[PDB]
Amino acid sequence: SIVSSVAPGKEPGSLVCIQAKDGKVIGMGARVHCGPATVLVTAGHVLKKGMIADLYLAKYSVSSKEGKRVLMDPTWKIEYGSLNKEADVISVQVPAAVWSRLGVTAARVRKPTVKVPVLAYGGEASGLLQSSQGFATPDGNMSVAHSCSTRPGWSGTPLYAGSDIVAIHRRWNLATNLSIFHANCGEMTWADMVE
Repeated sequence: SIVSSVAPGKEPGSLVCIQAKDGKVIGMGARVHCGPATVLVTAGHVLKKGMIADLYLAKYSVSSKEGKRVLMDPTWKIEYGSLNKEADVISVQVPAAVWSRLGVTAARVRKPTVKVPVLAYGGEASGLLQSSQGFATPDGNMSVAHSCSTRPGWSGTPLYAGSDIVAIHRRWNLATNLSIFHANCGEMTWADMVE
């Protein structure tokens, strides 16, 4: 798996880091289209960490040249998901202002196929990301086996095939076939001002 460093702001527009309060990246996620709006998607065990410590959505802003973060409000409503170890995926209806403050654009979900080439992203900070190359194959139920190298911290990160997301990385590699769950589907802004 070719692991490369990614330049600040050069990751996919849909990618977010999920961080503890000291900045530690403890998972990843993405903004995806779901019917007439969009949702955050990530691994269910990443958001379960929110009972251990506060979680922050984080993304690097090119226009500001800095990191941005928003606390994950625990009242955001789920769209779908399952904490079953074979699914371990959760989607959250995140307000528009959150996504706007972070500058996150939405990706489309696509079915994976046998040996589809994929990229996974993670890293230790929002402007210090890496990519790993690999292949992905569906298992015919809910998962996808893949060969992208990942670290702890990369749970919830999408497997991108081209522009689209075909899976959500789970753990040591297995990912969730997201198409299965997606079937159901002047100077300062006020969002920046309120935090």
